Amino acid sequence: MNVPKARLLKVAELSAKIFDQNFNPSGIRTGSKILNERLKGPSVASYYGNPDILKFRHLKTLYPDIEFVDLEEQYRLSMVEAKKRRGKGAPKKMKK
Amino acid sequence: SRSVWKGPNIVPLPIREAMTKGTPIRTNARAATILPQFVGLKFQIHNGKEYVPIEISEDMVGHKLGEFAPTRKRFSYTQT
Amino acid sequence: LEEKSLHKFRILARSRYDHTTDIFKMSSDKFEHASQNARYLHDILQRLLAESKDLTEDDFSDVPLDTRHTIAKSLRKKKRDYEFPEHWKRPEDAPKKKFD
Amino acid sequence: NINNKLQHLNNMNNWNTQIYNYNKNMEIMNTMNDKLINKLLYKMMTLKLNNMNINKIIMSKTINQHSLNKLNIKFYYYNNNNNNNYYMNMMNKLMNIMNNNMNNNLCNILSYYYKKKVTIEPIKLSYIYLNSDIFSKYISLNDMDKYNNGILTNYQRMLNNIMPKLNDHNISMNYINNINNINNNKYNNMINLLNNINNIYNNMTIDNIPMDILMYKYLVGWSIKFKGRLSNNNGRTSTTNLLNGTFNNKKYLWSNINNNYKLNYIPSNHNLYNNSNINKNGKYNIKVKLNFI
Amino acid sequence: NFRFPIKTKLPPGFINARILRDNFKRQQFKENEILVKSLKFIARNMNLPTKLRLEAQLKLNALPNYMRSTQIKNRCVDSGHARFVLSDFRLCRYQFRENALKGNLPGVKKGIW
RNA sequence: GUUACAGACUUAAGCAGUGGAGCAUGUUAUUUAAUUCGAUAAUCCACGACUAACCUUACCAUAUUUUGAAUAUUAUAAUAAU
RNA sequence: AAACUCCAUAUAUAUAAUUUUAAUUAUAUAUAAUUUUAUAUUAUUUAAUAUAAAGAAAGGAAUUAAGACAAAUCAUAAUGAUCCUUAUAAUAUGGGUAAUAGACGUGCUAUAAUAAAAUGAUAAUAAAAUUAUAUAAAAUAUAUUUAAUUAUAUUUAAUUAAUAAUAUAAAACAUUUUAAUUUUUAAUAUAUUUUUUUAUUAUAAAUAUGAAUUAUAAUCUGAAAUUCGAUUAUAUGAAA
Repeated sequence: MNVPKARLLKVAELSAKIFDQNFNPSGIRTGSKILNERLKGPSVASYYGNPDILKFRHLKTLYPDIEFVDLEEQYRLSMVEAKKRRGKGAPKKMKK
Repeated sequence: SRSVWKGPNIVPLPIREAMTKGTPIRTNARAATILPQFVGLKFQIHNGKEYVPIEISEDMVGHKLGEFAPTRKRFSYTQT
Repeated sequence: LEEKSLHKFRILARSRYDHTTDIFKMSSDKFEHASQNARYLHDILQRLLAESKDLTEDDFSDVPLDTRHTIAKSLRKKKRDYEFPEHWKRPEDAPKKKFD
Repeated sequence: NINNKLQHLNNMNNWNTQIYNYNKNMEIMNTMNDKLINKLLYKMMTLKLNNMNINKIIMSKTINQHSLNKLNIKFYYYNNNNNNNYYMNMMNKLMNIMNNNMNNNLCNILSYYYKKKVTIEPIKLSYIYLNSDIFSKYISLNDMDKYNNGILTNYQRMLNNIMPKLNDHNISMNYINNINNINNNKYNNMINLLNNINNIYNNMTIDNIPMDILMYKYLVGWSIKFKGRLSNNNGRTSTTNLLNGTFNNKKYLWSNINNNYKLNYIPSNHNLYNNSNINKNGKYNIKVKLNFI
Repeated sequence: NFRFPIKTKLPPGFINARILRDNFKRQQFKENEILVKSLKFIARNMNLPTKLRLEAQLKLNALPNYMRSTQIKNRCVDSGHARFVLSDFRLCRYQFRENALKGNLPGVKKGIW
């Protein structure tokens, strides 16, 4: 490396001049670790809580004539009714 | 945040009004470099269930609020 | 680019320029639509050409061309520079064309 | 000498959700929607005609077929003279809510879920026994009481009494012989030219080849097991298997064709599924497996 | 009002209280991530004065827990499990095996090789 | 504590190890406000856990919520609108 | 059960304009062996043991039946029954899961010479795998005087993958060392061992192994390492 460091830094600055390059000769924290953070952010939103489904039921504002049956819901209702009948249902919520 | 830079830890505290009467400010947060600026008062530190009352010292500097507030109790014995 | 400017471009291009292939390659991944990225590279190359073809500030001829990146790249590259010795090549040993 | 594309199944079919996305993380999201979508579609198999009856339309698991160009989610459907003709009924109306109903239909709203062309393609069937999954389903939904206690002798018998014990050995031999004859005919025609396609294999056309080459078709042996709390008097389990016919293809035993494994764990010919339904006694799982040569 | 401080849609498919908590954090952090990044850059740039920086470091500590991703744990989208959660299928050591073996996951079967 | 075969790491070799030290672990016993819960011969014990600072988390202390995560019903009023 | 199956192996065809270059490859396909042929002893119509001779010929994986152990799971999920709805349901902050007399199981690192450590830039030599919830190369600054190595910090080249990055594989091989070891040296001379020889005087059970461990400073990540993470430098150097 028989080359003046000043010239070397000048070249680095020249690259900083050519390709939009951050020149940090000082080496002082520029927060660039954050400035360079251009990675995907709503990645979690892309999946997980992606909102766009027709929760079973949904079906009754568009297709009206058809009398559909949600089976799991019906079963649950039947179970609730059975519980009510045999005294094993559920005490009322204090409306406080 | 243990570093020469980013020093140290700012935990929002009623120190201001506390600095008046000195009211042991229930600093439940228990997670901050003992501020080296005010460095001086009295407060209780939530040890999981109870906030232990302590004041400021000539040792309590970098030491974090928690380092002075013990949580688990001491061990004991076998069966007999 | 001409000699002086050619060398200066390589000095300005730095790692982007591969001396072994003598090719200057760069990529753009900063804007939403690729069209904006394409214009970005066009401007960057035009900028480099303008600076390289003007040694008023510095010729950069004194600066030795950096090839460290390509040196490490060549280490990654796995090629066979050794071929069967020409003196070992013996046509008389090889059978002649056999007619059917 | 080669498994006709028609014979061997595609590995794509082995996967319920058929889609490939360089944007892998994205594709995970894609499949996620598929299964949840499958559930919603399923719930939409219920029917009503005024506190009269619920003609459950039996449905096969969504065979999601996603391919850039468009989406082709497909499922086989099953349900129970001079009336159904002049008036369409529920099922036909279901076909309507799918694609026939211009914009108010399903496939349409569906597009807002996959940013492509949603085309639902159901396929009707005439034999609840044709689809292993569907088989378990009907048994797990319609039957219920008919087995909740014991397996009604005739019910059991009817179950054991479906296909005429199709002789796999004989069927395999005939199929193998047919393949050899077709190959020999082509070989002879080729030799006649070896010494235009017209003569390249004349006498071979959409007749002696397209169906004789089909392999999986004959339910050689079928096994259905009622496993779970299916005993009113016995809290304990009551796994009741109904093994029928055999579970091996003799074509692979002595022919160029070799057995392939769906998902490299279950042979292609072997198809099986269990529809877990909760009985009043307790939840149960009816596993049904079909050899289907 | 709404159970969560800010009203949120409900995660499609399997819903769990732990999933709801994680989903709530995901929704909140997603929007706050930009602010989180802005203020942290502030606090960490020595090129600034201590006070402006401090003011910021402090606000962060004050920012609600939901404004964090370290708090978001990978949880099976189908079974609501946060243990042994492969992220390629966003599932779990079982729902995977199950879906993969059943064929629910296309191109995913058994490593017979 | 039975006549005779055969099989495999079953034993005899052989090599490397454990038991002996320190540490990391999982556990029992115990403590604690809590040390969540599960497995505990062979098949429990770097096992459920592919990672516990918070979150995860299930547990303890302290505050706080009560149609709440739905589905279906009863009514009043703001929002897109053919 | 076997067989088909998957990896893997031999060959053969097709593809790659040999700049995604690894054509010693990558696949799609086809064939192949659960090897065969021949003689000679034995036996009794034809199997075993030897011999040759033809071929590349050789493995692993997956699949673990019925039943039983009322084996494990109601904490993957789901569901019956039963128990609570102002609390056995939901949220925030802090704490806990990391507590320790003893005991067990499994590892790791160990106790030095048929073995450990520096060093080796015409970079000796690999497969498998990753990289749009990113990898992060060259350099550049410091720790430190050169330089290299090692660890962080500055800036992000290229690559979203047979392209570029993690990443020059390391052990082996060579040379140099190495406590006890007085097997050493270092001052002499001694000499056809010279990196060595010989004569004389000197050179009083944990080491230069071991890194448990303890202080201080520094760095990563994230609001936040305090109970409680990781890394390094200077120190410490138990046990074995």
